[PDB]
Amino acid sequence: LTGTGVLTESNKKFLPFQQFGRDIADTTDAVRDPQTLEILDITPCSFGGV
Amino acid sequence: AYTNSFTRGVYYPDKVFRSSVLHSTQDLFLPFFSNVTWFHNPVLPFNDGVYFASTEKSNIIRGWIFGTTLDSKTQSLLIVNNATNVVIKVCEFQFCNDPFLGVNCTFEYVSFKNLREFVFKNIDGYFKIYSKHTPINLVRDLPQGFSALEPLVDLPIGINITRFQTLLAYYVGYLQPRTFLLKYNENGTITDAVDCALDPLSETKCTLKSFTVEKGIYQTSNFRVQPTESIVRFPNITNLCPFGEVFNATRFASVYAWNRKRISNCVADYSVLYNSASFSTFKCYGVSPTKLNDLCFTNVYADSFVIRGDEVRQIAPGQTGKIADYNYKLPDDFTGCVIAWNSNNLDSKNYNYLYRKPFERDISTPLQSYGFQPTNGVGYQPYRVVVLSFELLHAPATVCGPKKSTNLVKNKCVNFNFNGLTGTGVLTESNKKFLPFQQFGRDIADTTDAVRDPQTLEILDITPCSFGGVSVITPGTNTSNQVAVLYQGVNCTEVNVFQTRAGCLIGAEHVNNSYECDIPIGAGICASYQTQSIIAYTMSLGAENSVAYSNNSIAIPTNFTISVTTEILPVSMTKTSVDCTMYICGDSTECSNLLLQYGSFCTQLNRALTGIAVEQDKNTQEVFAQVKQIYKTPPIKDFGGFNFSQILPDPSKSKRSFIEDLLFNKVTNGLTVLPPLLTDEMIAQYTSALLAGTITSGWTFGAGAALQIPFAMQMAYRFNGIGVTQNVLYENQKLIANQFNSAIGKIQDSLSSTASALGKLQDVVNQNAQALNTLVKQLSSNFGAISSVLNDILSRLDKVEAEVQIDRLITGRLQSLQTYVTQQLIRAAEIRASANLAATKMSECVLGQSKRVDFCGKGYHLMSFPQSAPHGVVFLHVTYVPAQEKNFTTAPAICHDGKAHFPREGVFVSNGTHWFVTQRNFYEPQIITTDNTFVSGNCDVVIGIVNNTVYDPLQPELDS
Amino acid sequence: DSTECSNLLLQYGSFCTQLNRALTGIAVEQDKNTQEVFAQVKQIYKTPPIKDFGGFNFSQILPDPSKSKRSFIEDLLFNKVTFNGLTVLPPLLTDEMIAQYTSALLAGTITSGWTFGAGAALQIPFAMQMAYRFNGIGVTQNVLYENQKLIANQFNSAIGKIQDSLSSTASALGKLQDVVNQNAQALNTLVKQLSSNFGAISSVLNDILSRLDKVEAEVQIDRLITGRLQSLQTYVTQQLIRAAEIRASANLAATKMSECVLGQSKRVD
Ligand SMILES: *[C@@H]1O[C@H](CO)[C@@H](O[C@@H]2O[C@H](CO)[C@@H](O)[C@H](O)[C@H]2NC(C)=O)[C@H](O)[C@H]1NC(C)=O
Ligand SMILES: *[C@@H]1O[C@H](CO)[C@@H](O[C@@H]2O[C@H](CO)[C@@H](O)[C@H](O)[C@H]2NC(C)=O)[C@H](O)[C@H]1NC(C)=O
Ligand SMILES: *[C@@H]1O[C@H](CO)[C@@H](O[C@@H]2O[C@H](CO)[C@@H](O)[C@H](O)[C@H]2NC(C)=O)[C@H](O)[C@H]1NC(C)=O
Ligand SMILES: *[C@@H]1O[C@H](CO)[C@@H](O[C@@H]2O[C@H](CO)[C@@H](O)[C@H](O)[C@H]2NC(C)=O)[C@H](O)[C@H]1NC(C)=O
Ligand SMILES: *[C@@H]1O[C@H](CO)[C@@H](O[C@@H]2O[C@H](CO)[C@@H](O)[C@H](O)[C@H]2NC(C)=O)[C@H](O)[C@H]1NC(C)=O
Ligand SMILES: *[C@@H]1O[C@H](CO)[C@@H](O[C@@H]2O[C@H](CO)[C@@H](O)[C@H](O)[C@H]2NC(C)=O)[C@H](O)[C@H]1NC(C)=O
Ligand SMILES: *[C@@H]1O[C@H](CO)[C@@H](O)[C@H](O)[C@H]1NC(C)=O
Ligand SMILES: *[C@@H]1O[C@H](CO)[C@@H](O)[C@H](O)[C@H]1NC(C)=O
Ligand SMILES: *[C@@H]1O[C@H](CO)[C@@H](O)[C@H](O)[C@H]1NC(C)=O
Ligand SMILES: *[C@@H]1O[C@H](CO)[C@@H](O)[C@H](O)[C@H]1NC(C)=O
Ligand SMILES: *[C@@H]1O[C@H](CO)[C@@H](O)[C@H](O)[C@H]1NC(C)=O
Ligand SMILES: *[C@@H]1O[C@H](CO)[C@@H](O)[C@H](O)[C@H]1NC(C)=O
Ligand SMILES: *[C@@H]1O[C@H](CO)[C@@H](O)[C@H](O)[C@H]1NC(C)=O
Ligand SMILES: *[C@@H]1O[C@H](CO)[C@@H](O)[C@H](O)[C@H]1NC(C)=O
Ligand SMILES: *[C@@H]1O[C@H](CO)[C@@H](O)[C@H](O)[C@H]1NC(C)=O
Ligand SMILES: *[C@@H]1O[C@H](CO)[C@@H](O)[C@H](O)[C@H]1NC(C)=O
Ligand SMILES: *[C@@H]1O[C@H](CO)[C@@H](O)[C@H](O)[C@H]1NC(C)=O
Ligand SMILES: *[C@@H]1O[C@H](CO)[C@@H](O)[C@H](O)[C@H]1NC(C)=O
Repeated sequence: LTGTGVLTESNKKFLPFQQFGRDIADTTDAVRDPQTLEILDITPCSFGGV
Repeated sequence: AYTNSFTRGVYYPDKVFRSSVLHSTQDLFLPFFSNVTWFHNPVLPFNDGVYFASTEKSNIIRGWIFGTTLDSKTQSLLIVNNATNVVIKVCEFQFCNDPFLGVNCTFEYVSFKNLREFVFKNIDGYFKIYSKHTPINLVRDLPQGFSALEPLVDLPIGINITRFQTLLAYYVGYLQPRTFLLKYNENGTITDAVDCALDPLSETKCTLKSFTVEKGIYQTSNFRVQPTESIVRFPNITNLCPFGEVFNATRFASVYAWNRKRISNCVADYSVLYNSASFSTFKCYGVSPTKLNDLCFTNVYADSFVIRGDEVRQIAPGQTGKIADYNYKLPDDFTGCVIAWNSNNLDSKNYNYLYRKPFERDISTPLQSYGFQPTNGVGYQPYRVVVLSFELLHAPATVCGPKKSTNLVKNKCVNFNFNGLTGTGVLTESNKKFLPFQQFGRDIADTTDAVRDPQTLEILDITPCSFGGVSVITPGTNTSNQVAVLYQGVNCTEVNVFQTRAGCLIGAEHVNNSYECDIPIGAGICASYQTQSIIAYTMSLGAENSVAYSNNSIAIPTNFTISVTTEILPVSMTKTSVDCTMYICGDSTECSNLLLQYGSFCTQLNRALTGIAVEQDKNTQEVFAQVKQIYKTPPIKDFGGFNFSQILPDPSKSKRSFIEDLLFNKVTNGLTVLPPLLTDEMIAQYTSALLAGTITSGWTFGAGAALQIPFAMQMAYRFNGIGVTQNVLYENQKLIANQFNSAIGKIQDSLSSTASALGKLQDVVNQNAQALNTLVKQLSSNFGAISSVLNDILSRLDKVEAEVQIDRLITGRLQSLQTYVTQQLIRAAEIRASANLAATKMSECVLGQSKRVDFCGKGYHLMSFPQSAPHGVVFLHVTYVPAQEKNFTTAPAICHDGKAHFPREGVFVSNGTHWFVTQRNFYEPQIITTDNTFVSGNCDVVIGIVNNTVYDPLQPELDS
Repeated sequence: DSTECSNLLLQYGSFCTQLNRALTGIAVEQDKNTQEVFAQVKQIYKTPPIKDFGGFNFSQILPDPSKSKRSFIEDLLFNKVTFNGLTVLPPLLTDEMIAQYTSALLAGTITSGWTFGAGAALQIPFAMQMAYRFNGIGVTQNVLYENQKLIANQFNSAIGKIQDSLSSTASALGKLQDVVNQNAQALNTLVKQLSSNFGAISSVLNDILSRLDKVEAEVQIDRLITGRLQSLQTYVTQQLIRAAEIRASANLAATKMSECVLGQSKRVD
């Protein structure tokens, strides 16, 4: 799973087989690190009109 | 024996956490309420995958052997479990169907009180196990309770499965490819499920993607009568065509004088041609060669000649060269196959094959010829050629593929093939005057719409197999799980049961009572859930009422309710803009450059959506900013009893009022929301400014600056503005305050009780969220591309093919983004009409009092108080409604000295013994006087005039 | 519904679902338009047995019990106004129930003044009601009653001229036959676009599937799906913008039914 974002360590309890989580519609909102099994909330990298 | 699954055997489809939100999925699942087979071991089929369960207490069942063969003949899987450990094998087993228990190579792997439950499948070569444990207290049935099964095996073993056997009472059922809905809870566990394909209720739950579905009608899917049988029809000719001559002729033509043979009146098995190794090429140009045998041809022509290998490639549409310029040429939208083979042994020796419009031929001349020795090189060699040019089905059929033919069974829905015209439909006799040369006829759609039968030569009409939507009637999951289906338009003969003019209604019960509508069905039919069952009936258009009319009968209202008829208007969308290139391309380079080929679309989309974004600030400002100052409230609240304390700002609150806060509570990437120019805090100051003005100063702050006036003196304007003369406020002042204050109470309760009160805004927030979700979900749509993940094109294809696939995905996303912006624009017209309507209500109905009947809420209108709400506004329209009345006797005028008096305002009425003038909208009976009335003319021209006496207010001053 | 095509239409994502939903939205918007226009009445006010409305003869515009039970002028109107995957879904308020609902609106507008917009329907004799109309144009109601029999003959004569105008001239129903023709043109265009090649080898999908293997037919069918889908989006977008003219007309009609029917309006012209 790939993208660009701001990673924050996060309080969400994924189940022992869940690798990922998703928002209201498809967006991969969080992930488990496949080294130390903590959960990281993936915030979008900031963007906006100049 | 057989037993009930209830809902058992659901499993986690994806390794995806979701927090308390509902996923719609499609997989091999055990269907709901399916008949589970019970067992007390035998070999069994595996079917489309398995659900299994063992009730347990003494550890008797130890796993399975699966396979195509379920033992070591071929594709087979020993799969053993012993508590925390599992063992798997594939190379040929030493034991038979099981080992004993306590009382050329490739692969292997290693890893009542209770119920142990399992699901087994292979997808994409990955064999799966999903599994569960639970406590229980019963052996003889499966539990009526829900718990999903969790993955423990996921191995790309590639072995297919069609059989299995148990190792060791126990239960089995077979999975079906089905859509399901899943209730992932706040912790990402599946806590409930729906098999969408169980029943009309479950089709409704999946339509809404929701475990609860409201009372209503839902278009769950479409129904079509399936084909009962296949009808195949061809002219009954047993003759076999001379391809065995044509492809074997002694000499083929020299191409300048190319041969043409008409082929006719036969069967022709083109698979004999296609399956033959005799042909070096067999290219086809309006047909694929497998399909030739399924068709019948109006004419066939073998054009034929011999040509050199360097020129065989000229024999195609669009070509040019020494053959294709003049010797022999094809129409560029030709239909047929071109068949050729190297023919050194069938043309070399030699030089006789001479050479020089579409299918033109000429022989006038010093013309050239090919030299063909047996020593010629591969491109230099002779090749024999046939062009099978095919005529088309717009004419009598003549040469057919080698198919069966059938009886001509009418009035059934059938698949039909006539002469190679395939289709599905209901065939019938017809009255149609076909001319002796016509084979078949067409709709305005160009689709066939009558056929001559090729065996009897009779004329058949062809009609579509009966079809319509599958609207579902659910009472609300709250009140019932009993559900009924309208099959739209279709007659019930093709499908308790009932027939509507809107189609066939199933599971509902017909009723003769004229009840009101509750769920609408169609063609005047509605349903309700009643003592229980789903009844369906011809709706009453509300109750019936013979109005007590006469030439002299009038119902003056003796009393009113003041009321707070809430009216709710969207006033913006949710202000959006899109970075066109982050949406279309994720800022990825190749796509960002391909979008430049399209030019101004990104810009006119940004310009459209900037138009939208400014229009939303402009709506919000043209609605709320209708006053040039924040007017602010007094510290005192001496409003003559009228208790705004829930609609004015709470100074301890953002500084919303309480009812604004109830409203704000009950309502609930490349894309960005852009914040409104007025923040929710500014909006609340502005709705407070409007409201504080509307309280302290009334309409006047629309015109000048706010002119203050006491609130009990403002209502005494609004009462005159409905022709209710203003003492009818004061002589009821505290009772009106109590009705208003109580009604404001009922508004808090009404809004607290149901989201159906907050309908339009909660709908618009859902339309915006739905449109933005659709636009987001569309990033995952393929549009015919190899992937919807753009990087998985760019990381995988050669750059020419990548640009082809990405140009398709861009064309898709761009058409989808244009569709979205067009949706946003059309919706922005809907919302802008609402915003100008809101601005007009705020101009006329807040900053004034609209005389537009039923424009403000639903009564005679006094005033309204705006309240902010997300992306919208709420008007608390304080509409006066008359609500008690009496029968009285009336006349249009009253005589006195033969002069007719008429009422200045109000109407004449009597209780039966005394005559009065009364204001139009409240029973204030007044003694009739010159002050209430005006003279005109004489009585005689007026129908329904009455005699009376009229009081002259001077008479006491004459008497004194 | 050919499986060799529908698997390819599912690759075009939420287009097909949102078009079904957009047209379902339009269809529910029509029943909504029809209730928001006509269903401004909560009880069927039923016409009285005797019809002595001062002289204003409504027998042309009230239902005829011998007949669907439409009025005479509705039968003039119903005379003068005139399957390949398409459908029409019936109006929930049928052309019959609409004849009752318009008979209620009209029976209220006759028997009960403007009151039935606000309160219950409070009866008021139709002669009495016209004073509550003449005052709404700043004409004193003596100018009604001292002309009562004349205004009856004028209204009855104008109803005469309406039956004559409508019976003579089909283009009196210009907008309705224009909207029916617009939908019919849109549908027949949408249907002719089923036949348009779009650069595929055929006008008819079943011919393509009779003729081609499902590795080549893919390309032809993709062109035909793309063209048909573009024509269906073009159709639905025209139908949505047309539905915006219809819905502006429906809210305008609902407003005229609120103010011109259930009331009066001082909005000049
Ligand atoms: C039909 O007539 C045209 C001339 O009107 C023929 O065209 C000539 O073909 C010879 C072939 O050797 C060429 O050398 C000439 O240069 C052509 N002339 C022109 C003006 O193009 C044509 O070949 C004839 N049709 C067929 C089928 O042979
Ligand atoms: C008009 O209707 C209101 C109720 O809507 C009447 O108010 C009630 O008056 C009686 C005493 O006469 C009280 O017992 C009730 O509690 C009152 N109800 C409320 C909500 O205050 C009112 O009296 C009626 N007015 C006339 C003149 O009949
Ligand atoms: C105006 O209405 C509010 C409630 O909407 C009244 O608030 C009540 O005030 C008394 C005295 O402080 C308390 O005993 C109640 O518990 C309050 N009720 C609520 C729901 O907060 C307020 O008193 C009213 N004032 C006037 C002048 O009518
Ligand atoms: C019609 O209204 C009038 C006024 O309210 C009533 O007339 C009065 O009736 C009382 C007896 O109930 C007499 O003492 C008064 O002298 C009457 N007033 C006048 C001015 O004569 C009349 O009773 C009412 N009739 C009905 C049927 O309600
Ligand atoms: C109103 O009262 C007058 C009398 O005050 C009635 O006039 C009589 O009408 C009849 C029939 O037209 C004549 O025969 C009499 O000669 C008239 N009398 C007078 C003195 O003119 C009149 O009919 C009454 N109208 C109503 C509607 O009650
Ligand atoms: C009200 O209008 C109706 C027509 O809608 C009139 O009925 C006609 O009456 C004439 C005689 O006056 C008959 O010859 C016709 O056959 C009737 N036409 C129909 C369609 O029934 C009716 O007479 C009028 N009544 C009044 C009081 O004006
Ligand atoms: C199969 O299930 C249906 C209910 O869905 C039931 O009526 C039927 O009797 C069952 N058959 C067996 C063999 O259990
Ligand atoms: C399960 O059985 C295997 C041999 O089949 C053995 O190696 C393993 O230790 C056993 N584990 C348990 C938990 O019994
Ligand atoms: C293994 O396969 C070869 C052919 O690949 C065959 O000659 C041999 O007999 C086979 N032996 C066994 C034990 O399968
Ligand atoms: C599984 O089935 C396919 C045909 O659908 C076949 O080609 C394949 O060989 C089978 N798998 C094994 C392990 O033989
Ligand atoms: C989620 O699980 C924790 C224990 O791991 C539990 O305390 C909590 O109540 C659960 N969440 C919900 C919404 O009940
Ligand atoms: C074809 O059908 C006709 C009757 O329609 C029959 O006379 C003829 O013998 C049939 N053909 C053959 C080969 O029998
Ligand atoms: C050509 O003739 C041979 C027998 O000499 C025959 O087998 C073959 O099928 C013929 N060609 C065709 C197209 O039938
Ligand atoms: C929904 O449930 C509530 C109780 O939780 C009940 O009061 C309400 O009447 C139900 N809804 C309907 C439409 O009956
Ligand atoms: C329904 O179909 C039958 C023929 O199968 C026909 O007799 C009947 O008239 C039809 N009814 C309606 C309402 O179309
Ligand atoms: C409805 O009423 C008709 C007579 O008007 C009667 O024939 C029919 O049986 C009734 N049906 C029901 C379900 O009551
Ligand atoms: C009015 O009075 C009549 C009898 O004169 C009665 O039939 C009718 O129902 C009454 N209507 C109302 C609104 O009370
Ligand atoms: C009112 O109606 C009655 C009964 O129909 C009738 O006798 C009377 O003449 C009518 N009066 C007026 C003024 O229309």
